[PDB]
Amino acid sequence: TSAVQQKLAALEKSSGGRLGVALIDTADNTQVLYRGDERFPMCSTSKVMAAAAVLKQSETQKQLLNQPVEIKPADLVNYNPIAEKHVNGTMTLAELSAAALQYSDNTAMNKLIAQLGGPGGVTAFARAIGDETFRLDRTAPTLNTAIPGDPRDTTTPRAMAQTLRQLTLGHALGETQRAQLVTWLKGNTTGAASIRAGLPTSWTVGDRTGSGDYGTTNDIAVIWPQGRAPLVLVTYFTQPQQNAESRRDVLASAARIIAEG
Ligand SMILES: *C(=O)[C@@H](NC(=O)[C@H](N)c1ccccc1)[C@@H]1N[C@@H](C(=O)O)C(C)(C)S1
Repeated sequence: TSAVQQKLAALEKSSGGRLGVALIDTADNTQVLYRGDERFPMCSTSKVMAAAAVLKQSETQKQLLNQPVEIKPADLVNYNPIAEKHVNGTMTLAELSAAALQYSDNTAMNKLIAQLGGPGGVTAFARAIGDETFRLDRTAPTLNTAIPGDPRDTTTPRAMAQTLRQLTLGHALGETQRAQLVTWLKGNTTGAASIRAGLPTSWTVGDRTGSGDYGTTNDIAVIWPQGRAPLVLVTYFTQPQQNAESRRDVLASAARIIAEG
């Protein structure tokens, strides 16, 4: 095991939880993995797959992103910071995708899922781009139960890192779609204390966070250092106590360790 893996193992030991990390350095397509093949609950990081699946649809339905979607009182769930502003009005699928990706809006996630025909349509898009690991089984917010050992709504760090690379830096999407996903991710507002907090602050970052029960605290990021090929970093973390507190600092610390090596 490398020096970076020993430092990640020590961070994990210090934290009392279970840490999964996958880095892809696209300059060499080298990988750094820590529990990279173990399953973790994705929580809201699954929003990237859902938004990208709608973007993939928009390659054929050219005006799909401007299609209005009604926001109704029954659509509201546990956390709806943007959609609650539009109850009994409408939001476009673009406005819903931005709400999901930039504010972690769970109503917006559910509208994306509905546009895809259910959670099976999100998983289908994962399989269509070569991700055999991702599975989405539930809508928001029950996809965040993060129960230890439950295979529902999980992926592995290695698989999520590979998928995030193909969506944002590869060509799993069309050029306008991929650029739109990059813009949305760069504009995320919920990640300041997660991967972003452990990285040199002249690196541009796009990321999507997630949180759930068992103190599950997740972040997935595409990172553009200046003068270097970009990297993809996935950091997943979960804890033994059902009511455990969020630990965004562990994700920052993992990113910092990765950025060193
Ligand atoms: C996705 O992770 C979403 N999580 C939830 O709705 C959870 N039920 C939850 C966990 C902890 C606190 C509140 C809700 C949304 N994304 C989260 C995130 O980006 O970390 C969230 C906490 C903003 S809600």
